[PDB]
Amino acid sequence: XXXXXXLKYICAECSSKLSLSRTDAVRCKDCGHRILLKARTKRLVQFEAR
Amino acid sequence: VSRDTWNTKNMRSLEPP
Amino acid sequence: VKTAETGYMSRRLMKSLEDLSCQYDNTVRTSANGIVQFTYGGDGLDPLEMEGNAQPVNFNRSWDHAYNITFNNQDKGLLPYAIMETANEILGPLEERL
Amino acid sequence: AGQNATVAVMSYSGYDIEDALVLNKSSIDRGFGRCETRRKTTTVLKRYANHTQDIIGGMRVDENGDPIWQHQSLGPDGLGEVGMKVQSGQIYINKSVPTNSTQYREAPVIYRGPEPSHIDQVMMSVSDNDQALIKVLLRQNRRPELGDKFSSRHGQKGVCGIIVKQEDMPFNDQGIVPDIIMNPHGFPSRMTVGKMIELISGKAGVLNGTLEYGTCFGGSKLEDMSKILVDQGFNYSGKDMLYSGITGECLQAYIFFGPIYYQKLKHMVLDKMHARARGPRAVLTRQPTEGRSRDGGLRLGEMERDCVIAYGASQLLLERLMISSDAFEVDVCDKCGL
Amino acid sequence: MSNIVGIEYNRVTNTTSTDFPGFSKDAENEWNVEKFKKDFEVNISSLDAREANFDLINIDTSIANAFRRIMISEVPSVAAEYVYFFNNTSVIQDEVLAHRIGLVPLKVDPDMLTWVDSNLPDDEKFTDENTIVLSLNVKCTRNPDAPKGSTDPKELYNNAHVYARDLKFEPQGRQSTTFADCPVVPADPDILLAKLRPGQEISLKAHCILGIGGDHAKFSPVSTASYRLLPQINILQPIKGESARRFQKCFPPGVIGIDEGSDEAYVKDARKDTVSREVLRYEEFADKVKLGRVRNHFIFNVESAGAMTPEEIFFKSVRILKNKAEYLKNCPITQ
Amino acid sequence: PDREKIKLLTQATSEDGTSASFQIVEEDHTLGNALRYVIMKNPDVEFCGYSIPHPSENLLNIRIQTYGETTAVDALQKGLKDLMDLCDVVESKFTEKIKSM
Amino acid sequence: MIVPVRCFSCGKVVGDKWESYLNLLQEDELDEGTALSRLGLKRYCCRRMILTHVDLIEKFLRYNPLE
Amino acid sequence: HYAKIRPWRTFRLNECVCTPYNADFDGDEMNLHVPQTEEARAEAINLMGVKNNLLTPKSGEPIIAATQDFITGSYLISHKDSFYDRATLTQLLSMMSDGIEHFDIPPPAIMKPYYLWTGKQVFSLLIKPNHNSPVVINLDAKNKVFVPPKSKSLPNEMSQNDGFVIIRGSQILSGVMDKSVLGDGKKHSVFYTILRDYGPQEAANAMNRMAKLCARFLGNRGFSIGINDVTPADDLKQKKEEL
Amino acid sequence: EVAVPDRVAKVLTYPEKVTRYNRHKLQELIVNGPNVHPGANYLLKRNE
Amino acid sequence: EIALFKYRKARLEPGTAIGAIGAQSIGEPGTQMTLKTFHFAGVASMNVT
Ligand SMILES: [Mg+2]
Ligand SMILES: [Zn+2]
Ligand SMILES: [Zn+2]
Ligand SMILES: [Zn+2]
Repeated sequence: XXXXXXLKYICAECSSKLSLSRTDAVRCKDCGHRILLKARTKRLVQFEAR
Repeated sequence: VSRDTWNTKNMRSLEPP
Repeated sequence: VKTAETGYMSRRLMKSLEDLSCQYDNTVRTSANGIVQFTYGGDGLDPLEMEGNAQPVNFNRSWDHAYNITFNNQDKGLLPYAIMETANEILGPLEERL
Repeated sequence: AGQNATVAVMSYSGYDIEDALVLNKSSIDRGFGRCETRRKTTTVLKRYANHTQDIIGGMRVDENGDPIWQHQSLGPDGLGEVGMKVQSGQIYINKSVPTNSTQYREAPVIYRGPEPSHIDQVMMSVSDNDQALIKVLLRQNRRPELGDKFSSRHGQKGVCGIIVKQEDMPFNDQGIVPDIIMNPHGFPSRMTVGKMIELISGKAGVLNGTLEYGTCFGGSKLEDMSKILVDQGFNYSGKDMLYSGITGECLQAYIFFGPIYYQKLKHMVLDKMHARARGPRAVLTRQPTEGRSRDGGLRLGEMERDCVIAYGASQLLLERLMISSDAFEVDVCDKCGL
Repeated sequence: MSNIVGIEYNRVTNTTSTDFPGFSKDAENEWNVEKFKKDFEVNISSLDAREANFDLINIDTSIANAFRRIMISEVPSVAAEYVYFFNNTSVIQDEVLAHRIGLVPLKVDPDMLTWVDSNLPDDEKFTDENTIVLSLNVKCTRNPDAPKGSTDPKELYNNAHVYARDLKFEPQGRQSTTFADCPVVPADPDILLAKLRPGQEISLKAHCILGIGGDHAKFSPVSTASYRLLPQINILQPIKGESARRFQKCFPPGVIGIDEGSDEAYVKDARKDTVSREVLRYEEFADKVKLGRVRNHFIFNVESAGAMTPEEIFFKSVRILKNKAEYLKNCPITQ
Repeated sequence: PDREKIKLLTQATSEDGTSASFQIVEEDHTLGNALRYVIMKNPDVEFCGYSIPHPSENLLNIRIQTYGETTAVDALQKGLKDLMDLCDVVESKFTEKIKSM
Repeated sequence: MIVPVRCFSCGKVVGDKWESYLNLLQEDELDEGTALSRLGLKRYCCRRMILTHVDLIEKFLRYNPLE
Repeated sequence: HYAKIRPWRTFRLNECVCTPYNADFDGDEMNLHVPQTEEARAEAINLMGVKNNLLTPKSGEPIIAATQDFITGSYLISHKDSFYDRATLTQLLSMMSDGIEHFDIPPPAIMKPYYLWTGKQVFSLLIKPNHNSPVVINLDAKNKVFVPPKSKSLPNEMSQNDGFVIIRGSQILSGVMDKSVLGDGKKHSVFYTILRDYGPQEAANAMNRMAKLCARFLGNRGFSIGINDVTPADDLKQKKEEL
Repeated sequence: EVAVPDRVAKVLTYPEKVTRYNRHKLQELIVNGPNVHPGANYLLKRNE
Repeated sequence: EIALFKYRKARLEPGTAIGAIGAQSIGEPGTQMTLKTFHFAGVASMNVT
């Protein structure tokens, strides 16, 4: 027995999940905040514990 | 304490890989 | 200030003396083959090879080294005139060569 | 900005001469001197007179449906995924520019780094003039290595000259080992007695449980710190008797031994190492570029030229100056010198 | 001199063994067991689950330091090596958190795991005999409660702190039976790994393998293993009166005492002595005392991180030294 | 049959042995110092010392010069046997004190 | 940021001592020295790891972007 | 220089050659050039080579020689209070070489009650390890701190300290190994005399032995500076005050 | 001598011409290639 | 023999860039002397450059 291993946006103001459409706007839908952050990717990231 | 743990157990890590 | 003015005199003198080199007839000449010194330092001696006080040989160290390297208790010391005889057998051919 | 390194002021291993430091491996392993770099890259999806704008379309794949290597950490939007490692050659902003600013010439933002980075922030926004603004923050965890620069608040800087294993380090009666070994020859000429007083004050401070003071024209008095050291069982002067790590014998000198505040300076050899064989040359001079970022070559100046002439190395002069900088096979007329 | 390290006011003397033939005209001190066997002695002072203190008596510095070095750097232990992050929305960076998890010492006894072969493929390197898999799934949420406004975070939120004990042992393959009676837990379960606010989560798995303290500090089994020579204080002439009390103050509390009746200061317990050589700075006791350390009497203190007992660590170090000598002996010498 | 562990350095070797340098890879001060001590405890050995020529390499160079009674290889083999015996004595005494406690 | 798991010098586990040291200082208030000695931090390197640590993570968490 | 490929990211140089470069390992950077032709390569290594340039051309004085910790380690070895038994002596000689050099062990300076070698014998073996070594050095030198003998008629080696170095047949018969006899600027240097009599290769061999020996010896001997080293004694307080 | 990082040794090359004396060595360096340090980065053929 | 051999060795070799060497030999020690006039305290001489 062996082993293997082991477009969401966040408004910088209200911390809400957003989905940016194709060429709509770059603003939050809840507040008017104009700064959006990519949420952490879903895929696996492997780090050497050193 | 006062136990000879090394005699009881057959070691494996200690041998060189 | 020193780091600003580092390599100023070096560069200036480099432009002055850059082309001077020793020739195969023991002369120092310009690139225009003009004689600056008929012999370097009036001596012909390289300052990189001076072991004395700007003199080519350190006589005291050389004598001690020779004594130690050729030492043998089973050896005969020359009489004071015989030391000069050996010295004048070596030197004197080279003295009359010149 | 710094860490309290356990410091032993002693000559050691011969890699600590002329200000070089001896760093303890396994102090580094436990996080001593660890730091991260964070760098920002800004792009603007600008707008154009012909009612056109740039795009971030991308993340193309190969036959299997698997993303190509250059797009390995990209994500559907064409902006490098947050959390993913980006290696040298990989794309983290997929900027396409119109060919007639319909068709889009690729202008991807490539990561060109000797060491891999990680994407920790991707900020999508607009600037005051209405047009999209992209910022991607790349973080790079750094582990101290040979040539990394440290300083001790007293002007005694110096690079890491060797990283030795903990067992090779000298140890005291309690098994404490230095995190850093500061060579004792840096003291007599620089005359930083404040560094010694700081070592003793910090040692008495940790033993007593109190942060001490080194305030100018004042601070914690040396005799009071000595009293604390003696009351705790240590020598008043801060010199513990140590055992050699490599032999185990008592060192014949008592070693000045205690905590010193150390700063890791921004100057890290990872950002300084540069090597050019052949690369870009200037369009005008046909000579190697002048920038470490532009893979530039190292200038051989007039003073180095003077040194090489003084050596009388004519062929080396030719090789360094003409052949390996700019050698041009010209055609020269023998009638007109043109 | 003669087996005693001299502790002077400005130097340390007589630190080398001088127990070999060719030290003196009497080519004595040739090696032989049945002389070393009868002179060598072990006196154990204390034993815990995490600390031991014993005296290797009548042994050379090279051998004692060989054991110490082996314990620190060459005795294998188990620590997390690779951390796979499914989700990490805390302020602590992924690699910082991974390094911390690596520094968490696991209570898995080595010799339950085999060394990982790194020549194998990545898909074929980790097995149920090579690896311990620890997961960590924490999501921080606001406490559905209402205590005093702006109180300590332990009750404003849920899972506001991530401890090492939150690392869960995940048996793989046949470890479900091998480790059924000794489940893998942190040696120190209150180790604070990360602090997170509501909406932040840390999801990961960590592969833990055998390693060597020389390869990385996290693998070292001892939070410190070291020794020290046995202090020796020789009161050359009687000290009496208040001068005896000052002499007593020059040393830690229990080291020397004042005899009742004689009022002379005598060495009560030199083991408790730290050699600060405070007495060697007063010029009153300059010729009334000699400080020293017995050069072949080593007071070992071995405090274990927690994966194995300190006496086991020391025995493993002696066995490692013997094994490397024997491996060299068996190896043929190549031109 | 490990053919890479311990090598004999021929440039450092004399005629008829009695003086030889051995190169031992994957070794450091730990084995070097104990081995040197045990080897010096041999009457025929006139010279023993090791050196790790560079920290970058896991390599140890141990030099043995003897008088004519034995060769450096024999002194090395005896040193390894004696180190094994010493560690065996240490093991027995320590396990006995553990059992007694 | 957050307290190191291990003393940089000895390697002793000090990461399980930060909350208990804070509690010893705040509740049943003691001196820093006595609080450090009550936790078994005898070596001065281990004492340094706790005495000089600046708990910046608690400040960094005031800027939580996922509130 | 001859390139030596190594794992880390720095150019590394032996500290003896820091003086010609005026380099001090505090973030100093240096430039490496690879000549690309056979002619340039030969010119570089034969005219600009380190062994061919142990002396400065401005005065002929050595410029590549022992630097600080090397000087101090040499001083601490040759200090008149240094004695070594056979085991310590041979370990020192193995450190000095790589363990790949044969040493002819001389008779000990002290034969009773114990067999002990002085540190000057250690350095004599550094200059000339075995009888196959051609380096036979004879040298007289005044150490940088030379107090004269008690009598104006005594020879200089009778200095009240080890202020005078006598070397006869590669044997150091008096005097500590100071900067004046292992460093720069003096033509009575040990390495200068080795150079002038036997060539750059042997001079560099001796310098390499000294560098390796000091680099291993000082760490295991111990040499530290402390507050007590710069604390004035209590009498000097009163003396300086009234003075 | 000077210690040179293997990282810069893998970019700083020397243009060694193949003779009857070093052909086997240069073939081995070519096989190692641009990434294994005792390797080679470029080959200039005789008649190209 | 030693003295004569050393005297022969001392002779300046033809081809030497002795002018450039002299330039650096006169301009190197100059790179350690102050541009402004500093004098030992108590000399009280004429303010000579
Ligand atoms: Mg510098
Ligand atoms: Zn919003
Ligand atoms: Zn024409
Ligand atoms: Zn500690």
